[PDB]
Amino acid sequence: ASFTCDMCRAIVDNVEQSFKYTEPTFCPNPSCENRAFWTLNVTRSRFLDWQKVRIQENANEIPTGSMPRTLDVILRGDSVERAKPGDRCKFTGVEIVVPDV
Amino acid sequence: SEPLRIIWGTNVSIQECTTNFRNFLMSFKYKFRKILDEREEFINNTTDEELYYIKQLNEMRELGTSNLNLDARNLLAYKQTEDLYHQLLNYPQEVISIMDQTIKDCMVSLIVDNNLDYDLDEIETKFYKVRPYNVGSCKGMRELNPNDIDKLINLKGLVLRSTPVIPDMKVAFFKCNVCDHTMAVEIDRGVIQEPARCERIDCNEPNSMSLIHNRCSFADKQVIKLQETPDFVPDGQTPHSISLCVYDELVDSCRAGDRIEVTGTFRSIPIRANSRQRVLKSLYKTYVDVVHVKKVDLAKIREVAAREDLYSLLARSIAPSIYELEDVKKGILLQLFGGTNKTFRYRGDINILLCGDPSTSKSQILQYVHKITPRGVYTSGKGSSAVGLTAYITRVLESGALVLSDGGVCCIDEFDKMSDSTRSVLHEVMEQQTISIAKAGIITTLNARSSILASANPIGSRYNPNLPVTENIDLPPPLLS
Amino acid sequence: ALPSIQLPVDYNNLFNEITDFLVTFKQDTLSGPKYMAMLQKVANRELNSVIIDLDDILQYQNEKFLQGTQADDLVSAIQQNANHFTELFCRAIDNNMPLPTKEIDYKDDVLDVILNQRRLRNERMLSDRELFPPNLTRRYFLYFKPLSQNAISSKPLSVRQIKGDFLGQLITVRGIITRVSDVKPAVEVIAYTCDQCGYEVFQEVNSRTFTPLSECTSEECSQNQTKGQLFMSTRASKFSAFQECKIQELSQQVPVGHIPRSLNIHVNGTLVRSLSPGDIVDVTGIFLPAPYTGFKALKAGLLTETYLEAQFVRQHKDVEERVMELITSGDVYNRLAKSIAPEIYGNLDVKKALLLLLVGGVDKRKIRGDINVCLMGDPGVAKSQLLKAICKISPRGVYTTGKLTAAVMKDPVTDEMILEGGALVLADNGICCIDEFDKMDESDRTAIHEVMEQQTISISKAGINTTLNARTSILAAANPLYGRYNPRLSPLDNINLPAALLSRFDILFLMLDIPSRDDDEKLAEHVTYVHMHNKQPDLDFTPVEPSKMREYIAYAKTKRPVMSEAVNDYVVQAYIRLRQDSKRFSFGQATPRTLLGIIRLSQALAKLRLADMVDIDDVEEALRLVRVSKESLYQ
Ligand SMILES: Nc1ncnc2c1ncn2[C@@H]1O[C@H](COP(=O)(O)OP(=O)(O)O)[C@@H](O)[C@H]1O
Ligand SMILES: [Zn+2]
Ligand SMILES: [Zn+2]
Ligand SMILES: [Zn+2]
Repeated sequence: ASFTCDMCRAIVDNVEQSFKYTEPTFCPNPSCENRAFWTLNVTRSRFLDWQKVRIQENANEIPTGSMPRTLDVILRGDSVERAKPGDRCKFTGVEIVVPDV
Repeated sequence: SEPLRIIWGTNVSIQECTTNFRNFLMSFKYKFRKILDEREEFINNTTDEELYYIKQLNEMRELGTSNLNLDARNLLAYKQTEDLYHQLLNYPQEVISIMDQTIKDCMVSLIVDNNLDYDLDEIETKFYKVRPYNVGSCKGMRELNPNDIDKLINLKGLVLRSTPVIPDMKVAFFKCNVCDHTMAVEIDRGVIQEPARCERIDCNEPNSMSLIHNRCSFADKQVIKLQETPDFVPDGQTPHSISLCVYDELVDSCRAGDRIEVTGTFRSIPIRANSRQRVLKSLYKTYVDVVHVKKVDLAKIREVAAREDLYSLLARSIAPSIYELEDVKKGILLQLFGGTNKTFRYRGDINILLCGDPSTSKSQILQYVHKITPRGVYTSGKGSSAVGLTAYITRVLESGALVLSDGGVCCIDEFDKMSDSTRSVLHEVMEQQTISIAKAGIITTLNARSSILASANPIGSRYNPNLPVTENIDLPPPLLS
Repeated sequence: ALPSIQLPVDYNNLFNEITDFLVTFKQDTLSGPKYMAMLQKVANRELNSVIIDLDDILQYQNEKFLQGTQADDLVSAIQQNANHFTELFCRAIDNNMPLPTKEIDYKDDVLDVILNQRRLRNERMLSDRELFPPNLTRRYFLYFKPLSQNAISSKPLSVRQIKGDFLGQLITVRGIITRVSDVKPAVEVIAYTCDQCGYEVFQEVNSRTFTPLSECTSEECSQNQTKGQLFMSTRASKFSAFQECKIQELSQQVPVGHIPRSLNIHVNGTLVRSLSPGDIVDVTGIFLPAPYTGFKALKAGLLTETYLEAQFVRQHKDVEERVMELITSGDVYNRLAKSIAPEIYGNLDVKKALLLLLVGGVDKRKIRGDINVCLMGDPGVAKSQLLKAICKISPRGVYTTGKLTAAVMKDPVTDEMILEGGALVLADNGICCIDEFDKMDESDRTAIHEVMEQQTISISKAGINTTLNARTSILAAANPLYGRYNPRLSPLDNINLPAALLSRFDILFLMLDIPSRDDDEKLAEHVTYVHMHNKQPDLDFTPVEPSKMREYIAYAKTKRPVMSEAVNDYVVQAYIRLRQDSKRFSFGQATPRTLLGIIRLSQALAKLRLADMVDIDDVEEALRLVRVSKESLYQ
């Protein structure tokens, strides 16, 4: 992400958003003392594809009288739209934990 | 002169407790328990001279597990921990930590005492937890009172539902934004001991702290809605439900619908009235923090494999109550054995339809084949119809017994009450041995591979053998073929 | 801002009256002060419930009037404002607390050790080289009992008669408790510990909500002004067993054209769990309002709810010598048949079957021991009167209509669905009487097989699958689709019932509305003879005794007789005879399930004669009743 200061039009770029949309705090211009009110640069910022597919365990491994447990799986970059719903499929990657945004 | 430690408000020493349990677990042999359980007249001394717990702790370091099942009645047995038994009935959360630290110290002392060549890293890496059971009389859910707050109880019940695994932090991982110092802090009672600055003196920048969520270390927490068992309920009210919180290794130890005797401390936490406010309601949420969960060769095959009389033996073993219809039980028996799954695919299972009167015993046979089989589901034709027996979209995809019983028997009672959609589903159940649906954007092709046993009902009276019986049966001839 | 007024009630003189009444009063009318003995039992941990009786206070002030002095009308001051007087009586008890006379068991009490360390703190800090709230040390729960037979608390009131002027006063209500919640702990004193100074603080709770303390307010903690964080401890906190239930106005108290209102009853302490759903009770309690906190109190304004803090709860509801008196009376079968439901005439065998429904059969370690009976009769022959009557003799039974089933419903006190028991749940170990068995739902048409076969209610709703307990004997009432009974109509075709239901089921009784002149007269003067005089008529026979059956049938359930082998051989021969009759229009044949039913009838009459063996003539009269059922199948 890239942002511009609303006071002196200074540019802060490569802001990384882990799980929530974040804005820079300290203006890099030492003359300016801005802390809030940063405007996003849509063109300059770099974006990636996102897909959230929801999976459950297969009927072979479901035990007697249990509702199937669910899991959210994030596909980013080239792997978007690779998995269609209702297919037996294997995802290899990272187990992550997400906070309440 | 030595600043000793006391359990809060109890006047109970740490050092006395942690030496009493240590000398107990070194020096408890089972013959003293045999004295104090009044089983002196049935002693087997060769199992009693050896150390009862030192052998178990030597087995735990070899098997690789780090959980010790312990019964508290031995604390009544050995004298020095006798008052410690009352601690288990009074102050559980402290003394349980004292036992598990004593267990880890006993692994350390057992490795360094006999000079066994074992690495200390594998001993000290694993977390040892004590799992006490059989501490006292079983308590009722109705008889639970607020005098049991911060006490250790037993409960008997059944699992209604099981939540998915809940993450709980164990060490919070923090990073400085101006110097990349990665440090770790301890979570205590749900509040993070957040530093105001780095531990490094070089930057010491205030307010630079950030929480890295995925690099924190976690542990498991699962909440189980325990329901009172129907044998001990009063006749006037429904069985009540309680929250039952398992942690770490005990998560997913409890399945759904099983009867369990669970051991844990009874705690009450304040529920928060507003999400962003500190105001707590006067009513308190009660939950049982669980420390233990208690449930509820091939030569024997070869010796009946060599007999020539195994046919009538297994034919009377399946249904001893019903004397006649030995062809029926041998047909059901050959359905339990079945063909092999062939691929290059043809189904190997045989299919049996019982046409008979409801007063003639057939649902007893269906109950017996349900109990005999390893995999198999008994269901009722009047109970489930339409697309209930196959996969149906609910809430996820909750699928029926035709795919959940792979290679097993699906026993359908009152088979005459199948709807037309269910006949159409069953047509590809028998022929294609595979169900397939396309609903809500979900296409699924699920392998059925199931052996079906159906029992049908003729309409009204019993039917004469002069005119053929198949036209009386309401089922379509594509199913009969 | 807060102007002051004067009231003609002195709290200091009333407190002196209470603390003199506690040490003065003694009850010698029954044949040392008894309340001092009760407080001694509190100090010896014998009892946890202290009940102050207002009749004792009225007799005490009457005794003061006999001495010549005058009291300050203490019982009227209790009845006007009992909430402040509860704490006043608690402080009067704490001022007159007796010394313990037995072993203290000091290791169990943590609060004694905490207060010992705090007194050590107080003597050490003030050496110079209230400390605790009174509700923390209270181990007794105080209750009030209203005066009777001596006055507003004495008079029982309906829920609708309770008005806004009755807030703050000790009232008495009559009502049926609809919903009883689970026993939940409610706090009264919260203990916080300071991690730096090592001190404590106690915060009292007298509201539905409370806020926690963040920083310690200790003298040592604030003298050096370290900012120690307070930690809540549930170990030293003071708790109480709180339960909220809903009481409903009785339908006789409801005026014509109105809907009954519900009131909240909160029980605390040792009075918890005595309240039961579906129980008509008298509740004497302090009628207090329930205020909100924060935004709800700001938006709703002066409009405030109310509740009831219950103080006393009253239930509205040799035997062997009476059993022997019934034996020496003679003809227990005919007397117990004709005594049950005295508004009908005749029909003796089906009435004996209605008795034997309540008697029941024996179980085996499993085979069900329940008898089930149906009235497969014409309309207008008093079905629902028999169903209501057979509900009224046998307890733990409910009248139900098939227009039935058990289901957990939403909109409970919690957001989740509560497992509210249906008609089959509350009729367990008892009788369920299902009317209009022809006019009933398909879901119930599934459910009756699991009721008769496995005796459970298996409900899977909202991701919750449970099996509720229904060990229930079934009475059925089924009119046919056409009212008239004809030989041109088949029985199974006329009743339109499925064959599997009757295959499971034992005994159908078909009584018909056949016009006979003498029979219509003998029914007609009886039917109008209940209309001549007040309530029940004269029975022109051995009279009814409605209280007497409910213990005799309990004893009949208590014996559980076991029968011999030659009688079993006769049963085998009779079963062979009925299969030969099944070879011989009603299609309904003898089944092994009907043989089990015949067995159930056999030990039912073994239960009634209090006998250890089943008699042979008893067996042939049971098969005669089977022949009566066959005659019912014909007509
Ligand atoms: N002793 C009696 N014998 C026959 N019928 C009676 C007697 N006493 C009252 N009844 C009538 O029986 C009726 C009960 O009807 P009910 O049998 O419930 O109808 P249905 O069979 O259609 O449900 C009452 O309305 C009452 O008038
Ligand atoms: Zn700027
Ligand atoms: Zn830093
Ligand atoms: Zn402090």
